[PDB]
Amino acid sequence: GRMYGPGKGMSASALPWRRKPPTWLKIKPSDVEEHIAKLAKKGQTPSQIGVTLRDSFGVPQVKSVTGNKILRILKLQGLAPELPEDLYYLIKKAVSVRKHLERNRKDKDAKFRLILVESRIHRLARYYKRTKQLPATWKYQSATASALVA
Amino acid sequence: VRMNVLADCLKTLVNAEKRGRRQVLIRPSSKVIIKFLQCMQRRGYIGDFEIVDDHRAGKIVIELLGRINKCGVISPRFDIQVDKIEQFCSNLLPSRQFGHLVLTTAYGIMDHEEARRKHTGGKILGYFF
Amino acid sequence: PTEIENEVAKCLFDIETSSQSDLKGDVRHLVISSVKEVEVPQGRKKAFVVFVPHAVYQKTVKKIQGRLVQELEKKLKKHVVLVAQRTMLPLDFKRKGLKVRPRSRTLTAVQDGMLEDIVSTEIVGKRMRVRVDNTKMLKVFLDPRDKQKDNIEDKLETFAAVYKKLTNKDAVFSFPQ
Amino acid sequence: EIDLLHPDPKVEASKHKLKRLIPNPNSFFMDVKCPGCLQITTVFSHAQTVVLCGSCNIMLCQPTGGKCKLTEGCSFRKK
Amino acid sequence: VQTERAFQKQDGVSSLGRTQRYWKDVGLGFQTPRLAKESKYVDKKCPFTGNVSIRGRVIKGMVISTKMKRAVVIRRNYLHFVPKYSRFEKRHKNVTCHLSPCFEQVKEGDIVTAGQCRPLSKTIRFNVLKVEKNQVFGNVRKQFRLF
RNA sequence: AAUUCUAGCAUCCUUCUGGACUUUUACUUUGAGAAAAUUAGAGUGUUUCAAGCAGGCUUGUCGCCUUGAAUACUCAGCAUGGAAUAAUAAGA
RNA sequence: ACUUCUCCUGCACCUUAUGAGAAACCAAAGUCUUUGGGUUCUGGGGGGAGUAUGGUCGCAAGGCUGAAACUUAAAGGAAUU
Repeated sequence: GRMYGPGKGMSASALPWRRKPPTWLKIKPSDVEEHIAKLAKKGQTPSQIGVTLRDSFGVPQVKSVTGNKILRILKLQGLAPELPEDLYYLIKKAVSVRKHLERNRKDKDAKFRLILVESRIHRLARYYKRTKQLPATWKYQSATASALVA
Repeated sequence: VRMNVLADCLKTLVNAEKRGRRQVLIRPSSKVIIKFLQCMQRRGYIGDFEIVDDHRAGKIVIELLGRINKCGVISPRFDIQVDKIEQFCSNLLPSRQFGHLVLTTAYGIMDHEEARRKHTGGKILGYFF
Repeated sequence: PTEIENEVAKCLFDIETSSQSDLKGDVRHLVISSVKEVEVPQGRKKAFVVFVPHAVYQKTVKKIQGRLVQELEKKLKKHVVLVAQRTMLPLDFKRKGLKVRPRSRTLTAVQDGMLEDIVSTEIVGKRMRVRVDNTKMLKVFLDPRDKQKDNIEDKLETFAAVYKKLTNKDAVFSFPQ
Repeated sequence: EIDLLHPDPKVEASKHKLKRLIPNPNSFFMDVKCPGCLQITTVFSHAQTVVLCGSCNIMLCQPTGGKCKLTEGCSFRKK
Repeated sequence: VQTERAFQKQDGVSSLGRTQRYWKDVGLGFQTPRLAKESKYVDKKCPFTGNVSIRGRVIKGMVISTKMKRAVVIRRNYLHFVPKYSRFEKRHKNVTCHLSPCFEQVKEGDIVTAGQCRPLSKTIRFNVLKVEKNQVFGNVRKQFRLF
């Protein structure tokens, strides 16, 4: 039932049975890895690469074509982000709400939602420190959060 | 969310037993369930079952007969000490003659009848009768 | 050695010189490791199983696969099915060093690597049965499209024999209606 | 009276994605032919972005809820 | 090095040996570390360097602070059975414990094995034998490991 | 032939002549050591019995039964066989 | 926009149960003597009493926590005439 809301939604991508598809496809393992390193250099997140691939170009999935996932390829090349994308987009959301909330102080609903996103940042950071995807002793501060994004 | 995989499937089984279905599917399937269903199948409580190999946990579809009155599960998985297998089934099973406790042991998953003669206790898993 | 490995090795440099030979040049890269004389029950002919070094079997030899199998079938009679030598790794593994034991090397992944390789069509779906006798009859539903060669219907029997000789496990194939 | 092992093609087509016996996607890919260019482009059925041509950008399809609309008379062949 | 008011000297080495260093082999299947032999530190209370037998028990556990000088404190964790309810219960005891300066960089939340010896001060009975580096994240006293 | 346990062969260690390695425990099994009295309990007509630890044969005398008074029971700790289950470790 | 049909996600509704309940009723109050999926909080006849005293929050009004002596054979629930 999600997490924070009461909503209980079943919507998801359901991946196919066969692997290394498709028979119709060709190109190469090598040429796809060049395209990913090109678009990462353009400045584009691991989610946004695989959207750009399956939409315009071929490849349904990169894990089908190459052995590796997209973030595995970026981290091998050394064109990976500093912090992971889900933690990035939660912090950027929290900074956006703090601009709104210190303009409009009487908005109680915005004050409620800022607790929920910043609570999620703290617990999701505690994951990423355990897996060593973040430097040790890395912590969220609402003073220094805005410069940390961009 | 979904702590015991075996605990869901035996409730799914025993419901659709009492309704009186010919066959039922269960989900998400495991290595423990196929071994638990295997030691029902020896004693003659269910027929055949397939286990579809979807690229996931998988689905187990069992043919069944009108034979199980009930099967259940003992969470928490208590420890028992060969002395105390007799004390459990006096409390738990409907009679001394028929029924089975079933309990994981370092010589594989097995019934309490097999656990007596091999002479090793373990952790209790469930039961059926 | 052995006798059958020489017989299969004799056939390969005949495939080189066949006036033109479409795939003769390509094979030179190809090399063979070992064989196994497997006979299907009530089999019309014994079917040779040819093992392949893994490096050779990747980019170098699986590019065609199908064309090569039909040539050795008409040349040598019999049937033939062509697989990679996967090393395996025993559970004790930690002894004698090593740490990760990557799961490509483990026993489930090797035996899955057999099936993809032996049928050679691909598999639409895979399913296993557990009988009241208590023997696990596996099933491997091949794709109904592209049935192609009549031999596939005859060769559908011998995969049960080939799978049983390697892994000691019962497998039944067939095509879904 | 029931067959969970061998379900019908008609009924399992109607069901949701994940509730089927083997789950697989009801989306697909398309070789699209825009009117001016002789070139062809491999385009996903549900496209979230406005897809441009192989040279001098026309426009193949605009994104919607589910399946993207294709721009005027232009043919498409499923893979 | 001579920090203190009295002359710190290693007993075992005589005044004739003034180059020579004494090092004990503690036994019980525990190897002598190399930094005991090579370095020039004293320690009276070290197993490997000075007069103290190790004898009786051996205790593994998690280090929870290293603040006081030449000594640590090691959180042991264990389950306690409660026979009515047929069910376990997480308890702990903080054993305070000596350690020797052969072991460089003993971080908080490290694993450490420690043998019993004669009472060196009031709180400490045990002396260290061997350490292992591992990271622990957040609080150390939360971290339950049974050993 | 069922029911136990165990060696091989499908590519399975070795340093030696039983122990070293297999991440670590829990768990279970067998074993050690743990006072008796009490408690259960073997044997025995205290006249029965609660008890008690005695007795029983026999004109034989260095009396005999090479006389009995068994045995179990007593979380944590020490040790050990083991393929599951569950923690935990890691990620040449 | 409307018609026909399928899919999930909502607030509900009708019908029915060899499912449950003391009954009223209930797709949950079902799968519970054929008793163990995970977990938080609360209750132990009726008064005395949400009172007394102590604590703590409050500008106050009061909130949260919260007894005893003595008292009593019935209080209480759902249906029937």
